[PDB]
Amino acid sequence: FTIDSARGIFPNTLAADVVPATIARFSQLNAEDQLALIWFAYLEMGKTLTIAAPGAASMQLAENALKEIQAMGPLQQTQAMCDLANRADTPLCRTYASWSPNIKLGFWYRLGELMEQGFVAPIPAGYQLSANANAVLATIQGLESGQQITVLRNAVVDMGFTGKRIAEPVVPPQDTASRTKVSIEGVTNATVLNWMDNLNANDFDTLIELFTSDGALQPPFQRPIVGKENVLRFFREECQNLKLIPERGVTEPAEDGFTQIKVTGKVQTPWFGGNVGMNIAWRFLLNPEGKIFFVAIDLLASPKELL
Ligand SMILES: CC1=C(/C=C/C(C)=C/C=C/C(C)=C/C=C/C=C(C)/C=C/C=C(C)/C=C/C2=C(C)C(=O)CCC2(C)C)C(C)(C)CCC1
Repeated sequence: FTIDSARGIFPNTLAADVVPATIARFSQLNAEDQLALIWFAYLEMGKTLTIAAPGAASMQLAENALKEIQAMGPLQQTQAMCDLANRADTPLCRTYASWSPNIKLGFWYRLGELMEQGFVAPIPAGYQLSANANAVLATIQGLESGQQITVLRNAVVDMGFTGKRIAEPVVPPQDTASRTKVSIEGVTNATVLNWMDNLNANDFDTLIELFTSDGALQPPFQRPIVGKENVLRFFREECQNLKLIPERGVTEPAEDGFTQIKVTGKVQTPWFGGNVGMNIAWRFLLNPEGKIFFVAIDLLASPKELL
């Protein structure tokens, strides 16, 4: 096996590829249409989904950029937002690109509050979406909540212009005594259980020791992240305060004393908590010693993809 060939394990797993499909359609749109479409999606979603407040540390890291935009005239505020959507090369776009996803999301969270209040230039009153934009919004509004929030996150992350990396502080791992242990029907594999339990405890230093030196983690609709340095950085930047709720799985032999394990269940992001349960598969390829050579995390097409 190579990392790129391991991508093919459990090929019956039907991923929600409508998500990258919809992001590709979104990316073609006029910048003003991109901003208006997300405004409309965000307003409707907020009627039933409450977004968690951005962390204090995140907001502090975004404060100077938010103040710069708040100080602009309305025309310049709209232009700054269009620059981000267009991935234009500007100082603000380079600052934005240096940020972790959570800082980018917190930035837009605060601009959305200020736009609702009228302190930052809002989407024009009675703005009508382009033909392509109206259809992209219709697609988004027809998706399950877990797919909707993934489209919005991916759209936000893709903005700005690419390097110095700015991320939230890493909260210390959960005290041992208060930690939960997951149970998975059909899976007792210590590596898989330790994966779930250490991620639920934000214990990234214990988690990274489960990998081979050349091992990779593949997040939903992303290329594999390869090697302990890159995987640990990903954990520390993006993987704080998740709740993994694995349900059931299957354990099979693979080539050369390797083991392949597929688990299905749900994950909660701290942005939505129990309000959005994303249907997830984990696909593990373990070496004979039980180290992770490859683990993929897939957003599933529907609840019918759960085992
Ligand atoms: C832009 C914009 C606006 C504001 C937009 C805002 C404010 C959007 C906010 C969106 C948010 C807050 C979305 C959050 C989504 C989070 C997700 C989808 C998280 C998923 C996590 C997963 C699936 C993790 C799974 C993993 C597992 C289980 C592992 O085992 C290993 C690690 C890992 C792979 C990470 C306004 C309105 C102003 C209009 C103008 C433009």
